[PDB]
Amino acid sequence: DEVWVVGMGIVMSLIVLAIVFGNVLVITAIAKFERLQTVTNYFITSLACADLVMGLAVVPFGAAHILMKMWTFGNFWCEFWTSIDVLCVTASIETLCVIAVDRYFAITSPFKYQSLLTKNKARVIILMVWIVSGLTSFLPIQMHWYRATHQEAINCYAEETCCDFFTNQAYAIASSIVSFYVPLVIMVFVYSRVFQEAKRQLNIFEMLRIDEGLRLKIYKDTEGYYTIGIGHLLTKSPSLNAAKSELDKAIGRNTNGVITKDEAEKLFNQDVDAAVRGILRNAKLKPVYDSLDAVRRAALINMVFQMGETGVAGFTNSLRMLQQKRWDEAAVNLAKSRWYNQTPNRAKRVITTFRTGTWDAYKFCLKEHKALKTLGIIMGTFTLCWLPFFIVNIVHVIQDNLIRKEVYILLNWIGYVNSGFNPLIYCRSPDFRIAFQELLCL
Ligand SMILES: CC(C)CCC[C@@H](C)[C@H]1CC[C@H]2[C@@H]3CC=C4C[C@@H](O)CC[C@]4(C)[C@H]3CC[C@]12C
Ligand SMILES: CC(C)CCC[C@@H](C)[C@H]1CC[C@H]2[C@@H]3CC=C4C[C@@H](O)CC[C@]4(C)[C@H]3CC[C@]12C
Ligand SMILES: CC(C)CCC[C@@H](C)[C@H]1CC[C@H]2[C@@H]3CC=C4C[C@@H](O)CC[C@]4(C)[C@H]3CC[C@]12C
Ligand SMILES: OC[C@H]1O[C@H](O[C@H]2[C@H](O)[C@@H](O)[C@H](O)O[C@@H]2CO)[C@H](O)[C@@H](O)[C@@H]1O
Ligand SMILES: CC(C)NC[C@H](O)COc1cccc2[nH]c3ccccc3c12
Ligand SMILES: *C(=O)CCCCCCCCCCCCCCC
Repeated sequence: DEVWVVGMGIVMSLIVLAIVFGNVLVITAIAKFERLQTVTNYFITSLACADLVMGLAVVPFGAAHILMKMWTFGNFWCEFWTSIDVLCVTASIETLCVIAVDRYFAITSPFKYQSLLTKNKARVIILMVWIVSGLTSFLPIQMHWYRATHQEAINCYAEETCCDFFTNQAYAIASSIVSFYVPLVIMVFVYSRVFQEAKRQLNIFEMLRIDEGLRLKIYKDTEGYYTIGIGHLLTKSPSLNAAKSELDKAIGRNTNGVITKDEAEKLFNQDVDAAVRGILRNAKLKPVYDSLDAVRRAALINMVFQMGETGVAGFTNSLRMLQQKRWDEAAVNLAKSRWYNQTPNRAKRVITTFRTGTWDAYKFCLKEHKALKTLGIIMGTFTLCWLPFFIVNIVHVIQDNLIRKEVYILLNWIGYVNSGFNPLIYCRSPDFRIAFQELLCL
């Protein structure tokens, strides 16, 4: 009975420590490491502050209120505490929604992924998020617009040891729509469009960038030959200066061995052009290529990049099956090669691409697309943690008392606890993971 309290107390204490520790760690990492000082990370910091305030100002007193079974901090702080609670939750979803809109413009911009905002404009957007969240959280609570007019509530308001958030229905509806449902619907809609855009960037360049790798500096390939970019061969000569000469002549400037990503892409589109002409001159590949759709043609080119036309022309049975659209059987045969034996992962992705005729095997391979999934995970987690709570606010406007007080409280704590997850979700990033382990003396 009572020993349960201590044990429940220690648990809630660890929840508070978890929220404060992890969010402190996120703030410190972005504030300390110049590498992590990006526009997105400024909004993340804003998100981390809302969760930090939840962990220090909201969760500790909510815990105490439950364990003591009464409010001991008085009416002033009950109303203040209540205001911070609503503020932090409102600012969180408003920020998440700003991240979605920012990522949408970043990913659709011709200067792709750079936010259209400067660091200073981002601070103003953040400041404006906290002002708007305050205007929508503190005003109604401090102006007493939220309060119900029935006696049980009136008693609780006057009662210094009672801190139950009894509200009128109009507030229950209006506040929950404006603070939560509006920015949630926008976030979800806009960030689903971010994924569609991200998916739509997948193409042969990205495919070979994932499968072969883009190298900005001259390197020796497996045969010892000087190569650059996505396996672009410069010369078979052992003279480096001979490679550099060919590189400069190809790129159109003094490179000194180093090229930009966009120049690697220029060379790659030429190599692709060359591969296709070669395929169309090869009696055994031409019929196959001719019959394939655009995505499977990228598959074939991918293989020609890796093994040359001859190597690929030797897949006589697989080529015939591909020509007939017998995809699974083609895949059975292709999986039985020295190719799949040597580069299984790459082969897996190309064969699967021959199976589906979509780019699905290349989803979330690129660091930037992985980063977009991380953000999507932050958003989805927040949604799943708070949605039940906010559904019950509206359900109680329709028919009150349908769901027990203890269930409603538990759904609120699922919301609270969410303030501890984002720091763990950021361990998906290699940059945060590196940042953290430095900060924790590893
Ligand atoms: C009243 C309660 C909530 C206060 C407890 C706050 C705790 C979580 C604080 C107090 C001291 C803090 C640590 C002090 C120093 C460092 C080293 C730093 O480079 C990374 C963060 C880290 C490891 C801090 C993490 C958060 C920390 C442990
Ligand atoms: C509001 C009360 C009850 C709880 C304590 C509030 C604390 C957690 C808030 C108030 C002001 C906040 C700071 C405001 C500005 C910055 C600059 C930024 O580059 C790193 C975070 C940092 C340094 C914030 C850390 C958290 C902070 C100190
Ligand atoms: C009334 C009390 C309890 C509410 C707490 C409000 C605090 C936490 C709010 C008010 C203004 C907010 C800051 C406004 C602007 C920035 C700039 C950005 O680069 C980091 C976050 C940061 C620094 C915000 C963090 C949270 C913040 C400090
Ligand atoms: O065979 C056509 C392409 O070959 C090179 O790129 C290859 C490279 O030969 C090989 O060592 C490596 O395993 O794969 C890369 C591409 O994945 C050429 O220099 C390309 O320009 C040719 O199109
Ligand atoms: C213990 C209680 C006070 N906790 C409040 C929730 O954590 C967060 O609640 C909200 C956040 C944002 C907007 C909101 N509108 C509401 C209407 C009724 C109840 C809560 C909210 C609410
Ligand atoms: C390496 O970077 C990690 C070493 C940092 C250790 C710092 C020691 C912190 C002491 C914690 C005590 C504060 C507890 C406050 C409770 C209210």
